[PDB]
Amino acid sequence: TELKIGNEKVNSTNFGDFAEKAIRGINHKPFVNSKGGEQKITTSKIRGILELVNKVYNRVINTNDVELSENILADIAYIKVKIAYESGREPVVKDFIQRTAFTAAITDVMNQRTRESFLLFARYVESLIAYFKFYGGKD
Amino acid sequence: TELKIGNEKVNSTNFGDFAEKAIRGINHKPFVNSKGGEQKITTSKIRGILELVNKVYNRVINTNDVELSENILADIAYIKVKIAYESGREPVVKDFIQRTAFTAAITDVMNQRTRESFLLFARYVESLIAYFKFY
Amino acid sequence: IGNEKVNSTNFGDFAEKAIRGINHKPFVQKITTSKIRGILELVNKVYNRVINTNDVELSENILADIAYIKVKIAYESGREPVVKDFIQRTAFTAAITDVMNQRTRESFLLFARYVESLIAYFKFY
Amino acid sequence: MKLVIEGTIVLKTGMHIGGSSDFSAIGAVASPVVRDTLTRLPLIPGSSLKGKMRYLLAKELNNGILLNEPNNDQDEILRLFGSSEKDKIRRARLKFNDIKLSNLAELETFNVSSTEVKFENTINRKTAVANPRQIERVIAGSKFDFEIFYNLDDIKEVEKDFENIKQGFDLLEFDYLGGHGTRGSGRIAFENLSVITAVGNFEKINTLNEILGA
Amino acid sequence: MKLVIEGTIVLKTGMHIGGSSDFSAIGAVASPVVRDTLTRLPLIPGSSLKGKMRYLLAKELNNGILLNEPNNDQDEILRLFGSSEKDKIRRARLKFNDIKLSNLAELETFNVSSTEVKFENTINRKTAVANPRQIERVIAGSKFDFEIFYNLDDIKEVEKDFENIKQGFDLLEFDYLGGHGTRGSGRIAFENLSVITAVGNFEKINTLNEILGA
Amino acid sequence: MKLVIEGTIVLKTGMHIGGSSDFSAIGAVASPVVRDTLTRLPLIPGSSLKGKMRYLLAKELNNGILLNEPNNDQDEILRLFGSSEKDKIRRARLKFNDIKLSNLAELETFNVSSTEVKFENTINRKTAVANPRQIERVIAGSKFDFEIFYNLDDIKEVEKDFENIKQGFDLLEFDYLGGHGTRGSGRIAFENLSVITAVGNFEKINTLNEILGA
RNA sequence: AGGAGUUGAAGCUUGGUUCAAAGAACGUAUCAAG
RNA sequence: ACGAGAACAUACGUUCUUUGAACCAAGCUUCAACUCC
Repeated sequence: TELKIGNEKVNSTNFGDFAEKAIRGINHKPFVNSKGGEQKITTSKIRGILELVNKVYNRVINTNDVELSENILADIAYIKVKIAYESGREPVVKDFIQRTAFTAAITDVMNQRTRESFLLFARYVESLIAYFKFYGGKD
Repeated sequence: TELKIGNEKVNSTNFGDFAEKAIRGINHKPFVNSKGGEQKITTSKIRGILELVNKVYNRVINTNDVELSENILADIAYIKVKIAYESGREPVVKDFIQRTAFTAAITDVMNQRTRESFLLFARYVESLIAYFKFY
Repeated sequence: IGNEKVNSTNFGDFAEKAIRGINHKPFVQKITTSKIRGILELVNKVYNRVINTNDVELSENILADIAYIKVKIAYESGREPVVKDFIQRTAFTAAITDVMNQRTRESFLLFARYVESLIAYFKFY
Repeated sequence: MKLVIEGTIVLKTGMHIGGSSDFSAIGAVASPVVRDTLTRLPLIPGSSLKGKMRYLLAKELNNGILLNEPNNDQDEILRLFGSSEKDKIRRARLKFNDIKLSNLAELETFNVSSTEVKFENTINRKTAVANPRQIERVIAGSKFDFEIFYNLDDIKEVEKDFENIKQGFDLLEFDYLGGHGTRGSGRIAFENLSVITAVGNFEKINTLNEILGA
Repeated sequence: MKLVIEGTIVLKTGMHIGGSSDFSAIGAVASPVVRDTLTRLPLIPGSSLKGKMRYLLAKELNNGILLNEPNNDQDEILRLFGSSEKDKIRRARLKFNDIKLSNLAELETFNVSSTEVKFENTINRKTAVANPRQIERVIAGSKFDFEIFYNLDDIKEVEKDFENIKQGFDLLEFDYLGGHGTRGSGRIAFENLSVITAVGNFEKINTLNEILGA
Repeated sequence: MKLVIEGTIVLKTGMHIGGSSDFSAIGAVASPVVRDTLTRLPLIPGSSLKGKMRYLLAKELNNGILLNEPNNDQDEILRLFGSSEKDKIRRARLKFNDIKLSNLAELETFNVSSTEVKFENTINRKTAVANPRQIERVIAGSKFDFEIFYNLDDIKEVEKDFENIKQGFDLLEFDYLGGHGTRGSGRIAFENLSVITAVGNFEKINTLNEILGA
């Protein structure tokens, strides 16, 4: 019922606030792609991350037990694999994943293998996408 | 569900962590090429191994049955042969296969001829190359 | 899909067993990596034309091809004694004669995968 | 005497019935299907089946068009599906029930969940841009064992009532049951229909059973 | 009466439709083809067929170009494919269905899977670096036996409705059905086209079957 | 109202195109040719032809240099091949198709197979040790009967668009079609070009065969 | 008189784009009011 | 020999109508069937 990120814990009172602080920390200090200019992650990549979360979120919300089943946890571990893959490809994705700390969140979801932990993670990522579109949208 | 490597097991909640430990074993003590120099395996060799698995993966995730067919498992045996051949090509590929124990996993798949064992093996290979590219 | 005790699955295992049988207690000068590749090249030259065919039976020209590579490996065995021990400890000519008495495309692909596994596991050890 | 109309609804396509119109998430399935929230098993409400049966059956009677209020259309429809007019009220003989999915065991043997997500979009034809759309749908081949209680008010009307009920069941086979039906969803097929008594025994149950089970 | 528009859709090219709802590998297909998830048999959604047919038919009718919403077509298209404009709402005469792959035995007779992977790439125009993608795609020569229900409401308009339906099929023969169509996929054709009654008989059923069987 | 651009691509050289999911034997061909996977007989993808035509038109139009993203080409190219910029999506008036081999009977007359394994290597110039490869390459003198659906939008631009289409047909004569074409492959010849209506009758269609099939 | 040795090597494994829009939001009957 | 007795908040009513998961994109780039005796 309380997910650990760094030295400060996040629960269902702070994930919107933590994701807002993380997104607004991505702005005012963006990532530089070893050239002169800055470069931030685009809409399509973070919608890929959100789609990866939603592929499990569409199944978890219709489940019964408070502890997740093994095929759900298989897909959570494979999400961790996919995020680690796509971050190693492009360094702008690695910066977004490390700063809006994602891998630590999904590992601590995998430790406490409960339904409420994964819902906390999913609403955290949903708020993260929400605040990215809220700040400086290009639509 | 179950896939053995040595006396140490990898299952479908867990393959990312052994992919971590396997690649971080390839790093921090890399291959020596019968010289004083260092050498690590290139991207194209391991991802040719990935495309070797994904020629089978596209016909397994598309299917229904809980037991693998004979055509599919024949191509699994072909994957094992191609592993042996491209191990024989280069010594760096041989030690990559020996440390990140791939022959053990593919023989586990050939022993338990179930659909989910090969799917776990595909998860493990994709995670191996994911943590190769992440470092 | 039987094809003389070696299935569509255990072909590489049989080849690994055969090469490991070669590697300890070998013939006298062990076999090199050029004649065995010549065998590989002739059988895969037949294999390209075979696998781009359309149907599940074999043409007359394909049976001519396996017959002529039989007489070619007969000639090459007649050259050296080490390749005689290689083809003897393998069921190679047995596989060719089974392709003669079976005439099925999947048996040819199984034999081609068997000799490819012979190349691969000779290279591995 | 009260009779029970026992059978099975078999889905030929999606059947997206029901849902809270609240927000679900941002990038996830929107408008989920209705479920029995103790089990969270996908559900056919009896209201949907009753309303669609009444619409089709009252369109086949009053031959052709049905341009009227549902409280007064046709006397057979009125005695089959209830009434609420001021000086003219009679009870419904049919009691529909909330139908739950029954073959979840067979769906677990196929290693598939009981529901899926269909992805849709539209193309705004002036700008030719897309507008995506996720809807939850029950999978095809899902079975729904249903029970409808028939209140046998009068012996002289029961054969015409099950003639009309078989008529409405035949009409639903060529129509959809709920949701986006003209977009390839909702197609059902009734099977294994039978009528059995609640208490005691009915004497002429056979004429009912094989005007309905044929 | 209701009529059933029976026929089949034969593929001349790939026809990649849809998006799962499935996880992806990192060396395999991105955007896999949509499937009937109980059988893992490839499927044409009825929404896709209805939308493409409606767009092409309401492009031919309204001679030239269409730039408006679906509610602003002419009365033939509104009465054929439904409408939702505020007061002049029209129930759809056509009910499409999800179309499963229908000739799987005749695909397995030639010893091939029901779908294929088609390798693509794109090159960056300034750096010449490739960017490969793999799309799952149905194999050509896959047949799709469909059926569409027609709602016979006005007997003096059924001639023009089936003229428009045959017009829409003949336009959709010269256009793709879904997905990557301009880049060489989706080209279909319509065969085995006929119309049958649901229950009963329509009097001029031959003038409808002749206007579709040509 | 569509036009169909019937034609025939005649191979002068090899034209190895595509990636297969075939397992490659190690004494055999690696990276084989793309095939029409029902029979898996040789195939020209429509995406490859569209990509080369858009590239060679976007060189000759905007004469010479090309370093921009494909949505920033000239107006002729976007209105002929399509767009994805947010403000102005252009629906492509062209529709390419996968072109299967047609003259296999003509090849069986000559008693040759439809494709051929070509032997190449690479000499490392330091120690002169080679590095062989085999590529599966279609034989020369093989025909490919194709048809591209021109979607007529307005008759004020159809003359200019077929002049640009014949320009792109001309430009692909002097450049390859796909694969290792800078090293002697992919030389095509567009022979017996024509155009026809799908339904109806284009009144100025006799001028279109003059500017195209000549 | 032909022997050996290379049987493919390297790179990219999807990029960007819209990511639920418009409708209905309870209507009636007793109760009441007249 | 309770401001009590008797009294179903009940009857009627399809979470439904309209909507292509689309649009754009070369399986391609660089390679001598070769060297030695």
